[PDB]
Amino acid sequence: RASCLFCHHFRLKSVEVHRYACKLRLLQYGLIDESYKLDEITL
Amino acid sequence: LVTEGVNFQAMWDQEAFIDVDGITSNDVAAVLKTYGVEAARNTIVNEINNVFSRYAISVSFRHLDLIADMMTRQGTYLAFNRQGMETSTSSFMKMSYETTCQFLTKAVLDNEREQLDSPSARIVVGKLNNVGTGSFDVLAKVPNA
Amino acid sequence: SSRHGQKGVCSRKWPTIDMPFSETGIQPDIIINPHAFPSRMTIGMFVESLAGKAGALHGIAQDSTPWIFNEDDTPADYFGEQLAKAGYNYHGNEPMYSGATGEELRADIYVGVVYYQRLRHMVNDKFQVRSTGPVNSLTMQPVKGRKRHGGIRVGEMERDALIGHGTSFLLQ
Amino acid sequence: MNRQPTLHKASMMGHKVRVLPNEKTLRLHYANTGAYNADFDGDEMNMHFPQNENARAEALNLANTDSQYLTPTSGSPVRGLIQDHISAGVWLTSKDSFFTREQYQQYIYGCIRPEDGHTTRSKIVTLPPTIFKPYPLWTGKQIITTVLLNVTPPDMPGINLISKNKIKNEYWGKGSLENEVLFKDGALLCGILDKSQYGASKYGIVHSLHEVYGPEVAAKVLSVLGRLFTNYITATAFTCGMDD
Amino acid sequence: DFQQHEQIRRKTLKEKAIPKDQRATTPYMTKYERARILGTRALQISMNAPVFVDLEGETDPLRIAMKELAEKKIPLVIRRYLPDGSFEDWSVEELIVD
Amino acid sequence: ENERNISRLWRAFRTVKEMVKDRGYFITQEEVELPLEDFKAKYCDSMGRPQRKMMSFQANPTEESISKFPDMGSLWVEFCDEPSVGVKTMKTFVIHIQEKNFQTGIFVYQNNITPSAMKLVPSIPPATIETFNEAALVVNITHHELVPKHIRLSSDEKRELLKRYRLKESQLPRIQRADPVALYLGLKRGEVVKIIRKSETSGRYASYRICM
Amino acid sequence: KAQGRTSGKVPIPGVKQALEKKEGLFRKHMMGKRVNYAARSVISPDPNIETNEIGVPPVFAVKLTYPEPVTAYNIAELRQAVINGPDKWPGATQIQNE
Amino acid sequence: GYVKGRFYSGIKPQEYYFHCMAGREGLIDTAVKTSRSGYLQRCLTKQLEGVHVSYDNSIRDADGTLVQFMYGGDAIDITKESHMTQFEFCLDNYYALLKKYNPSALIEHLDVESALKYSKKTLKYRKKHSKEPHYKQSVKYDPVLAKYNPAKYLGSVSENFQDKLESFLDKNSKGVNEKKFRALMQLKYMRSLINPGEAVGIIASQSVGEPSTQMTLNTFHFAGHGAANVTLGIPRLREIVMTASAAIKTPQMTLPIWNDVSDEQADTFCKSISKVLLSEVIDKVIVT
Amino acid sequence: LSDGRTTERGSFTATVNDERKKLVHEFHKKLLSRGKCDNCGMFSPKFRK
RNA sequence: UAAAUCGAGAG
DNA sequence: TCATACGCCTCTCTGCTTATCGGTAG
DNA sequence: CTACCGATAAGCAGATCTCTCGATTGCGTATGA
Ligand SMILES: [Mg+2]
Ligand SMILES: [Zn+2]
Repeated sequence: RASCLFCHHFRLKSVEVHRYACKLRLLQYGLIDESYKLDEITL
Repeated sequence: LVTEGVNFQAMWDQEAFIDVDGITSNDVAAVLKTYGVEAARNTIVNEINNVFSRYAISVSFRHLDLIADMMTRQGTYLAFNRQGMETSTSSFMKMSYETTCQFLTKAVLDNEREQLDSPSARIVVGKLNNVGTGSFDVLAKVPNA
Repeated sequence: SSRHGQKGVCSRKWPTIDMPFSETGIQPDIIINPHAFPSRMTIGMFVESLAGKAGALHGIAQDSTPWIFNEDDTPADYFGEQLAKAGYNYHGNEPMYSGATGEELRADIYVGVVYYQRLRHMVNDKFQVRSTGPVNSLTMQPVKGRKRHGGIRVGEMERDALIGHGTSFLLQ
Repeated sequence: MNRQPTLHKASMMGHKVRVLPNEKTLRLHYANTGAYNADFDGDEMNMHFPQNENARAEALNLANTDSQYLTPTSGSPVRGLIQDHISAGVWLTSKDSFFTREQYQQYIYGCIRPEDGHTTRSKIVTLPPTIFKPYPLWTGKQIITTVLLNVTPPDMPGINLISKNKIKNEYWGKGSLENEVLFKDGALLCGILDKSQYGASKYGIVHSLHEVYGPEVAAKVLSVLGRLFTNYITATAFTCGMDD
Repeated sequence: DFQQHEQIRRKTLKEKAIPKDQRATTPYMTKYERARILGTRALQISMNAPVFVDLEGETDPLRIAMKELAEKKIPLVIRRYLPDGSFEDWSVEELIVD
Repeated sequence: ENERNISRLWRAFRTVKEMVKDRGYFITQEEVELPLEDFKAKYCDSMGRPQRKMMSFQANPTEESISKFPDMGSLWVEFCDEPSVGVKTMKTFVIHIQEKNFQTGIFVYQNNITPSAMKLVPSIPPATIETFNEAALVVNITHHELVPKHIRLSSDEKRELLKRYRLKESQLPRIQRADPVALYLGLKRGEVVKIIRKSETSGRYASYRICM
Repeated sequence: KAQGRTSGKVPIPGVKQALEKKEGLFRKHMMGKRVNYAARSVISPDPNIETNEIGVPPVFAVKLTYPEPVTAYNIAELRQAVINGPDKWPGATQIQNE
Repeated sequence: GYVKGRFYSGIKPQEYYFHCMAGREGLIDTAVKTSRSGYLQRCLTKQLEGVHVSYDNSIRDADGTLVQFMYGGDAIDITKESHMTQFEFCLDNYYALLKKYNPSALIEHLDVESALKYSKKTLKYRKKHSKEPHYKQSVKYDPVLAKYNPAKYLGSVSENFQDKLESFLDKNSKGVNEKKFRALMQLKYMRSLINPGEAVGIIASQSVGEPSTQMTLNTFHFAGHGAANVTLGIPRLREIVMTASAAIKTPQMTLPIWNDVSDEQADTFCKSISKVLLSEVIDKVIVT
Repeated sequence: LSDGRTTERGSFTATVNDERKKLVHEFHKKLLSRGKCDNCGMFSPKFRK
């Protein structure tokens, strides 16, 4: 449902994609505080 | 004085007539949201004990304390149902509890691996339990050469 | 059971010698524990005991339709008059001797005759025992059913209780 | 043994086995009815037979009935005699109960059978009669005292207990002190043993015996008292009638 | 081929092993431990394990094991498991009954 | 009306001072037990207006607080005069926090605050900015009977406790980041807390939660 | 999830229906199973057992068995039980070899 | 419904009708009370089947997630908590209790002095720091249970038990001395500790659910002149535990009042704080 | 990993499971939120059931 | 010997 | 005339989830 | 002006211990005899 037919990517942005990917990868190791601190890399 | 509804901020203004240091309520979610986890645990114990005062079966507070600390083990007013159950490492016990289809789908979708800790999982696999007599191991001392 | 909703299972077949005997040589055929009455409050059985005793003594039948007696015609007194005329104790008691010691009991025993009816629910229909036998096909577990020589079920409550004891090898 | 529903822990204990070659039904003592919440309303309860020594030892020590004396719900006792033994105790421990040598010795040996190991010492020891002349006369409280003194292990002082019972003083006459139960070095000196002494009543004689001499001595005391109040109830039966 | 598999498990096993000098668990032998040790010892005797305690015509392995524990000669070693996986190794001889 | 509003503002100020002291900054019994006559003599106009501009203050760590937490920084507060929250009224505060180099920032508003600040408050690391409400601090929550004594637990003590019980930060009982207790303590996530529960069957016994 | 039924006779349960409700495989065959070596009958009271035994009728005592292993001290009692056989209590029903 | 008869002398037919009606009510309530506990029991035991006391005297789920560090703050078995407050009974049976405990064999595997000194220091600290607001109690020495293992260090007891023991030894002056009695009582507290392995979760679940089987529409139905009538029984228990309802049927709070506020100047506050609807002041309406 | 805070196998506990569920559910909900694809601009029609 | 539904039910 | 194999033939509680309509940024 | 965010209202989904006996098991139909 949340996909684009043409570009064949998620209908959300491609930078939130990597944000959530990195968040899940880091939190998988039980680094909870680091997962929330990652969002501070915004600029 | 006892009211008929919960709203802590209403009487906080009226300091003259009410000693706001002892406002205890029949609610639990409001207590958790406006007074933190520990006040919620205290009110949980109080409201599960006063239900045993009327209909007097006195019960030791150790069981009530364990119940409250399990109800608030994640900092929120959890519950002993399927809505407050998914937050567990072993899904064998959840799917044994109820909604086997619901919990199995999540368990396999994220490749959740059960480490065989809960008694129900050990029973399903068929391994010696981990509580009580099975909480340790026994070694035989042999005098070889 | 009697005609007042007093169940009871025959606990033991008491031999007649060990059975307590009375002054006249009457050994009762049924013992009902007196502690039942204070909670059940089946005073109808107590009245029926002495009414039946009087009826059997005098060779008559006493009607027991509700609302014949009243406050000033108490059935206890009314049947006690007949019992006293017959020559027994006015209160329905009766001297009794233990069948083992042979000595008279401390107080006279309340003895009478009451209408007793057997019940259909037997005991052999509740019997069950299984060591080994038939098993299920898809689970390799004992079958269900008394006639099928199947086992009893140790359900969720029994499993949880077996855990609560701290017993684990019992659970296994 | 288990009496469904197994609501709490005590509804599944481990009993020892006694093979009575007479009947076709399971035979169970009266102390377990309160714990099982069972009846004798034609109740049917299961009987599992563990098959490995692990399970045997685990049921004999952890799940055995003696160790389950106090329910973990509130610490109150859950065992004890119930219905006729209580009235038998009330009658036997009163002041009117005097026994000659015959009755005293018979009542004692009817419940302190040493061949089965009920008592420790190889010889049943008795007590001097409370009356010497015109002829020896014991008392029911003396029966209780010597029963305790024979089941209580030797090389250990008797119970020093002071308690009460449900029967008020004014129901025993004037100036009576039977409402208060008193012990002194394993000897009963005052009061009667109603429900508040054996049964599901806290701070009783059997409860104190448990806490002092372990659970096995409490179980033996309960069994011995049940046997004594049964043999005594056949000699002088308790009955109710219309006159009451 | 197999050493890398074996060495990693022994290091982990030696890691969780609490040193004898710093075991801070209950010195007494708990009821569960008594039951388990008695059962396992009785099983060993039933399987013809040697016994150094004299038997006075006794036939019950559980009673034999209880006698052994009372006289304190059980050749068994407990292994108390801490929740993380650390284990301490007490012995029955140094354990206190009740 | 005006006297009631002034009393409420006063009580909020007292709660703020007490919360700073509990967090561990140098605060005396004065400016906490400030009487009404003194408050109306000091923080009042010719008619008695709140004039909340001069109610702002700084908080510096005590020597004991520095010894316990070597990295504990400074704190700043500001009470908004306007009934709402102004976008630029928060920009000035947020730039001033970094301008004066304050490690922690506490903000208080009157009724409501524009959602943009929610998106903007966690923007300047390592500085932390928190927001509170005047009507939500009329009475302190740590003074309540059910609420136990929450005391923050140091990193060395956290390591000692974890080594003693052989635990992980995740395996401790968890306390949320939105409770009025954790916000009162200013407890950064990952720090273990210590709770002194007045247990009915054990008197005083201590339990440790972790904010995560 | 099946669609289409006007009168029918019974909606056939699926695989998910075999593991979902109380009658499902989980709560009926894994959290509790029927057991071997177990009996069930009526209980009758008996103030002649020491409040820790049970009165097993001989009809039970001829069915339930325990697999006692033979050994150097159990030989006499087990030999007597075997000689008695499955009908005379105490007795043996099966002699399981090694 | 008021009947003057007695079961010994019979009852008139109207009284018999009323008695039958009451018996019918009881018979229905028996079925309801038999039906109303299973789901609560099952859910509680399913949730708590794993949590058990570990070898550190800390109860935690089979996963490892802690629930409490101390079992109730004390870690004494409930089945053995019976006679740790009966000071008179313990003093009277001192000799038998000591012979049972055998303190002679409980020294080479025990430490007494460190725990005793720490407990004494803590006790005198709280004695100095008894009367003051709770939020001001800056703890310098945590309770002795925190560091010293109560099953390894003699004298490590709860603050309630220690306070009660000291109060008893102060009030009651008894040939045995107070020191030997205190040593035996501390040994009793050590011996009455919940063993590591207890299925404490199942114990708690059963102790909360099994008594729930004995509650139904009891005599607690009050209609004297007026009351709040909050929920109770297993409906309230299900609301509290099973559902965690944030919209409970009868939410209310307790408001303590200052001791200088009498019945007057408080009744008017109650009336002012109470809700009044528009309908409660309109006598009627005349729509033309 | 270096200081022993988490073995290479990862630490799966109740709180990390909670955070996994919260983050994943919120991330899916945000996926289902909008309708225009801000990756190529060429948005696509949704599907019904 | 199955499996499902209904009635009588027992604790 | 007419039998067995195919073809279907109206009086309870808790959540969660999504649709639609108010307000605010740009 | 118009896109984004919540705030109800309706629908969706799921809940409200063991065992023994007895009884029972569909109409419609359509072509080969
Ligand atoms: Mg029953
Ligand atoms: Zn696209």
